[PDB]
Amino acid sequence: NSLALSLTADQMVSALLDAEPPILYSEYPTRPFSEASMMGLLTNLADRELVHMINWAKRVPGFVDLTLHDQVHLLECAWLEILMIGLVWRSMEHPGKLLFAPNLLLDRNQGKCVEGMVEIFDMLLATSSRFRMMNLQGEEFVCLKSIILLNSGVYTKDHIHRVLDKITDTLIHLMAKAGLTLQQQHQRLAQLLLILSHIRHMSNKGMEHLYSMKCKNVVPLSDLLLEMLDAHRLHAP
Amino acid sequence: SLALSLTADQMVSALLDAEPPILYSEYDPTRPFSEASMMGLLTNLADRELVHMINWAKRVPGFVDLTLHDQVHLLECAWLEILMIGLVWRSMEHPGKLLFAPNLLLDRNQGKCVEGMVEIFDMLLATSSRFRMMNLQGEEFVCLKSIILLNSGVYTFKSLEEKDHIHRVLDKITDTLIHLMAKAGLTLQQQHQRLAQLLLILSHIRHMSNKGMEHLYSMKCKNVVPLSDLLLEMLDAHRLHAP
Amino acid sequence: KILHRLLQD
Amino acid sequence: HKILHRLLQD
Ligand SMILES: COc1ccccc1OS(=O)(=O)[C@@H]1C[C@@H]2O[C@H]1C(c1ccc(O)cc1)=C2c1ccc(O)cc1
Ligand SMILES: COc1ccccc1OS(=O)(=O)[C@@H]1C[C@@H]2O[C@H]1C(c1ccc(O)cc1)=C2c1ccc(O)cc1
Repeated sequence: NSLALSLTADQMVSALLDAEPPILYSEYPTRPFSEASMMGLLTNLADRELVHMINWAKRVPGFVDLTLHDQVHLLECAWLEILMIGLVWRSMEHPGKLLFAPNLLLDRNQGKCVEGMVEIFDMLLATSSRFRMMNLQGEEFVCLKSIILLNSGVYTKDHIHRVLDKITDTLIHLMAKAGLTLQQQHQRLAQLLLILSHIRHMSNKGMEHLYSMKCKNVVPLSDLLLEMLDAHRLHAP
Repeated sequence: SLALSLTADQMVSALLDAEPPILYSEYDPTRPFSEASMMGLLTNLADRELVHMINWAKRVPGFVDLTLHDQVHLLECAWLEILMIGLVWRSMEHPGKLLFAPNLLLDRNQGKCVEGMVEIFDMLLATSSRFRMMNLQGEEFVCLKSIILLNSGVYTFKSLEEKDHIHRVLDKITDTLIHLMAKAGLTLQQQHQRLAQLLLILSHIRHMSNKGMEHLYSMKCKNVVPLSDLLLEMLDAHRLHAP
Repeated sequence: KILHRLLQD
Repeated sequence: HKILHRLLQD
């Protein structure tokens, strides 16, 4: 039996808020306006965030109950989705900008510095705007991020699905606590979960660029980042 | 305005009535498979299905309220997801198999006839098995397929008014799913859990479409067999953004 | 576009 | 093997 299923709704929320990684800073010639400087800052940042993400995942209730192999698979599948939802979340209060770090706020004009990137920047901005207009709460955000981790590679069993149901229970618990009627609760649950399809889409589309040879060649990538990319390229044509 | 005034039952009846037919492939069990022949069968099938899909989309409540430009965009975005959800639906009661057509029933070993396809076939089989375990109902299926059509391209489009309308229609479809579950005797906790389970499957259908599309618009997959103009244009809507 | 045309019909 | 394998352990 997994401890996770025995947690109460409030306990699940507290566990997830406690597990939150910190918001990292970029390196401090700032304002990147070249393919190289942009890739340099973003890959450096992503690499550091990955270490925090791995340690965060271990603290997501139920993740620890998976085999090491299963844990590797979920993280390989979800890592870019998880970076992306984080980015969209912390960009909420900065309409029209993406807050990559407190000291790295980019607009779409900088998205053009790397070929293929501006389309994704635009999707991320749209997603941040959608979160802002839904008034997404931190409690809901951490539930969604945990659902991404558990859901994005589950289709290779019962355990992950029982945990996912518990997170669902936890989201509704949050909405009912916020005073939403039953109709509003199910409408909001659906609204949030449909955004996850968009986050998957953005990851698939960004990943396809990131594991291309051109994108791999811009700057030397860390061994860890290359391994996380290769996990997806494995299946590419 | 029609979409917003429909009751749940009227939404369901509208969606069921609008369902496309199940088409046949040109499969000949006396013409053993081959990368070429498999690709030919699937492309020919998909191509004919697209025509019915276009006419189905016109009957999805709220869809014709959109500008022509926006209708094109939604269909360009969602077409493979829509073909795929149809496939996994008709494949439910065929464990271990994909029912591409009543005369074309394939398993994973035949997915190996085309490089890169077996991985996608395994995902489709898993999704079908998921729908089977959940005992997905036809009424639920048509709701999910309409959600894919309205949702998949909504963030990649006055122009804001179109998004808002789409959001309201999506909310009505949610209302409709919940109504069906309540009608089926599910407890409220069961309703929300099942609603969530179905919507999470949409993320997987998105994933499958993106991974499949990436192979389909590769120069290799486009020169296995002559492709129809309509498919070429649907594929190109996605290739345009690829590296 | 053919899709554009078929939708317009 | 994979770095991720190592990082997931301790
Ligand atoms: C330079 O990246 C791209 C160039 C062209 C197309 C897609 C690209 O990637 S992308 O999906 O926009 C991606 C989304 C955003 O920008 C990229 C990126 C990133 C991530 C990893 C990497 O090794 C290279 C780039 C991001 C990112 C970084 C840190 C975060 O905490 C959150 C997001
Ligand atoms: C031959 O297709 C592929 C080869 C290699 C990798 C992915 C491929 O595509 S795929 O996602 O499996 C795709 C899923 C499944 O098989 C392929 C296919 C298809 C679709 C369009 C096309 O022009 C070529 C192939 C399918 C399909 C066809 C009709 C349906 O009603 C439903 C699904």
